[PDB]
Amino acid sequence: GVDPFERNKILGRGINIGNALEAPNEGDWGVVIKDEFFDIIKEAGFSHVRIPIRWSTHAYAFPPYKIMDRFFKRVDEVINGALKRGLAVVINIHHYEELMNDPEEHKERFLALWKQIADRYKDYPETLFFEILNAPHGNLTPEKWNELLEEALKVIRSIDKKHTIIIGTAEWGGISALEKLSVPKWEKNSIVTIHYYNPFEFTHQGAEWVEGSEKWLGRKWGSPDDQKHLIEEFNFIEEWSKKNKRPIYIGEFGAYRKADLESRIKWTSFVVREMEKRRWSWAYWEFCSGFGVYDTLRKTWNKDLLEALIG
Ligand SMILES: OC[C@H]1O[C@@H](O)[C@H](O)[C@@H](O)[C@@H]1O
Repeated sequence: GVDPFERNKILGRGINIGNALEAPNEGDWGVVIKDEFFDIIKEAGFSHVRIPIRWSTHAYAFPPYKIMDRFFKRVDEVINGALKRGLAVVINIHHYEELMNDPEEHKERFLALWKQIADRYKDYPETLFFEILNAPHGNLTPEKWNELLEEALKVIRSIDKKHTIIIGTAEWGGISALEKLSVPKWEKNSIVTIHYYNPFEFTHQGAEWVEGSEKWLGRKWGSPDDQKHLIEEFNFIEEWSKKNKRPIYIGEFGAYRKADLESRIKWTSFVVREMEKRRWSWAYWEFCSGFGVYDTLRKTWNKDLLEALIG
């Protein structure tokens, strides 16, 4: 008997602390989650934090696919750590690449990973949300994603019908596969998340993990017809949601540092406003790393960028 929409506003605006737990090992990618971070975030005025987690490398590959305890223990440190500063939290299964290239083979392990996770946290504050799986793609096609997400729901609810669940989209989590999304009729406490990076060439200009991203380096943002496109996409989102009775959460959105601060502030500000206009919850892609809004070793936010994220 929970209202997801009421839960979506609880979540509100927040941010990702990535390049952390979704890396092969925490640190591998530069960021190690400090307990103090939750202070900055809170005092900073954020309602929640999203913590991407790569469980797939911290769990046995043979039945019953048990999750290794030191890691599990580490996630606990991070959960209550955010809960302290009164921040709400979103955890998920992030970068499970073998599942994206061979779903059927890893489907079993996946369902098992959630059974464990849901149980481990089934009685935690209701301000903790469960994100099924980050940006399904590859061979984990849209129609196949629908089947897998439903079974994760059955795995979760059987353990708990208290926490709101976040369901993404396929084809890398953007709007391309939105239409094709199907959340079971019986699920009544879920939120739909979309990653919005749309001006991809702009947001990912120079992303070393994206092939051919070199041809984007140097792009700028802040033009007319420019926003009309994005606006029609936000409307598409909005129309889907109104016709599907599901709240929206923009789980990720941000511009890579190689873009010029100016067009990064214009895009963020714009998209944030368009997101609040439609009353969407959302989280800026990552706190301090290569997409950062807070420079770790130098203690200082990019206040303008931050000003754009905060109301
Ligand atoms: O690859 C660019 C971005 O794609 C998103 O779908 C992932 O969630 C981010 O972690 C990643 O940085």
